[PDB]
Amino acid sequence: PTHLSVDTKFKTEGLCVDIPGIPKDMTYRRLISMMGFKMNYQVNGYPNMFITREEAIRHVRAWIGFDVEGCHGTNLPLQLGFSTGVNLVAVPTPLMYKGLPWNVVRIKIVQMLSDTLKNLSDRVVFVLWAHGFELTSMKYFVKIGPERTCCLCDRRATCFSTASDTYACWHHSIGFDYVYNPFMIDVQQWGFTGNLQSNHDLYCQVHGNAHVASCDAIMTRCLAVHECFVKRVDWTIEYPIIGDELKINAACRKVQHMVVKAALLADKFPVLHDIGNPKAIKCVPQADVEWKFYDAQPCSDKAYKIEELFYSYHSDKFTDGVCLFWNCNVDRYPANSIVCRFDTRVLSNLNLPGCDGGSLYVNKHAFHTPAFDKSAFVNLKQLPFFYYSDSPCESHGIDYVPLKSATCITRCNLGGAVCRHHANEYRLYLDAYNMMISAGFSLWVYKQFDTYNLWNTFT
Ligand SMILES: CNC(=O)c1cccc(C(=O)O)n1
Ligand SMILES: [Zn+2]
Ligand SMILES: [Zn+2]
Ligand SMILES: [Zn+2]
Repeated sequence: PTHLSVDTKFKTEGLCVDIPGIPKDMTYRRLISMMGFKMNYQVNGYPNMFITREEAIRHVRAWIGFDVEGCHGTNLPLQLGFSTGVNLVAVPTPLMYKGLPWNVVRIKIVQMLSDTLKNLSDRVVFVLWAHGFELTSMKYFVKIGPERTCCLCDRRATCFSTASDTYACWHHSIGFDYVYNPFMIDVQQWGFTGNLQSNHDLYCQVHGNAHVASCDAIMTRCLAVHECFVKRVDWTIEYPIIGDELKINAACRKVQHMVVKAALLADKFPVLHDIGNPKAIKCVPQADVEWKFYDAQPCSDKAYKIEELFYSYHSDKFTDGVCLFWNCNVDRYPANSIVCRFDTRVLSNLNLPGCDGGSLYVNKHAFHTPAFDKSAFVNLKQLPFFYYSDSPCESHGIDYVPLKSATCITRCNLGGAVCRHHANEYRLYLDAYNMMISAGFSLWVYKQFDTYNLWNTFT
């Protein structure tokens, strides 16, 4: 049990308005055949065009919602809609394109998928709410066969060209006309009552229904993300490294240690309340403070209510000292807080569109994150950049230009001239900090936080 058996039954009720007379008894084997594809009893890495929910979850970066609406069946034009927001009109002869024949439509499909997916995944997973026309339109832009590699590199092939008779991955497919060996999943097989809109609108108010194919494609992928990452959470699935994952994770650990250490030095809190990941470790192990932990897993649906986290009877006095919320998404932070909160609006290869304003942040594990909300930070202010260090000024062991900065809080800068070691550490810290901010993380702190209070820690 690794792939979806072609002999698995497929419920055809959702298909019978577009395909009247469709047999109630149907397998994937007969469905693929009805779509105009032949699998030839082939043991060459592609056992089924359709995949299991578990396989779809492992390949969430490949998800592309896809819907087809009858504009007017080989006689009428079709509107092809994708969760990228694109609508193409194919004639049989929110971006909306005029009607064109399939030979040109297929070139646009290959360009769109390659640009969307080259940095996300080695494949495409079409996420459907299958009614019939989308399945029968696939033969006009999809080719299947044995698993192949790119003609220009070692990656698996995702495109085919009829002009050159060659195969390419998403990076090398310019000029290619067929999508090759795509995967697909029909959400309608998961057991739902009622249509797409009624199921999507139960959990999301951010996507409307203009009645165009791309709106349905967006809602379909949204419902699939809600089912697989919001109401169901699996932090055991590992995802490949596709970008700056390791650097971002190291940067987050560096910034956390820096900020918490400086807040403890500047305001001398007797107690710190660490609210979040039940597996968290003291980020400033040498600090004098009474460190108290409170367990809260990442919220994937709505942000936690501070009344539930803190009230219903612990130190009990969360008002004493400082609260540390490092990626613990709450509705309204207390005024005595140090906060790291992921901004779901950020554009990156790690952050995928999510459900109800939220986003799916995929970095080693998949984390659906509730929508970023500026009102959560009304009791706090943005944490300004600063570098602090009490380590001795000594080079040990990279070219140099003297550093001049009001934000390098060191003994050497206090004395009037930043030493080489602290200039190197400052530049490294600034790089880690900028990496973390650009990845989507935002930092917030209690209003009394003032770096001017750090200078007297050098006496
Ligand atoms: C096996 N390859 C992958 O899982 C993958 C994922 C994202 C990007 C790329 C690439 O750009 O090659 N590859
Ligand atoms: Zn390639
Ligand atoms: Zn939605
Ligand atoms: Zn120094």
